[PDB]
Amino acid sequence: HMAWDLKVKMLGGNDFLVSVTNSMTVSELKKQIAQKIGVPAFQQRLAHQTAVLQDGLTLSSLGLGPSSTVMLVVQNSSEPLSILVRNERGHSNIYEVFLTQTVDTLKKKVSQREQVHEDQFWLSFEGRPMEDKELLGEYGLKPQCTVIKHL
Repeated sequence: HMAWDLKVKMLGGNDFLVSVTNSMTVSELKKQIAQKIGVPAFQQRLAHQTAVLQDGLTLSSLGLGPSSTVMLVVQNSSEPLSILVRNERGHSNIYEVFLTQTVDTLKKKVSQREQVHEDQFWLSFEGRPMEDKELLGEYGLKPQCTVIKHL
């Protein structure tokens, strides 16, 4: 699958181009947009002549081509989502979070939900340790993902 450039229209009038392939998912496309412009993936909401693109969807399945324009919309406030947090016992719990929030907020929530103090446990996602000040969206937090609680 030869790589071809794609035209992306950033609401406001600005447009650019990023190289993609016929068999590239929407996640990888938003990642390339993050590398080109700097807006993180979780803030990217994409639309192709008002069709709403979903992560995990081949560009060929959408039929869009190197004369097709995609509208990009940054989501300043994302609607909430649910994630799972295991323990040493492995019992997953449900937590409603916003991707624009800090990990310290989640640490406070689980800190008052299990009584463990903030400075006695640390959270990890996909093996990557979650920083205390970083936004959750910078970890690629999908709905119903599993966040692991340590210590």
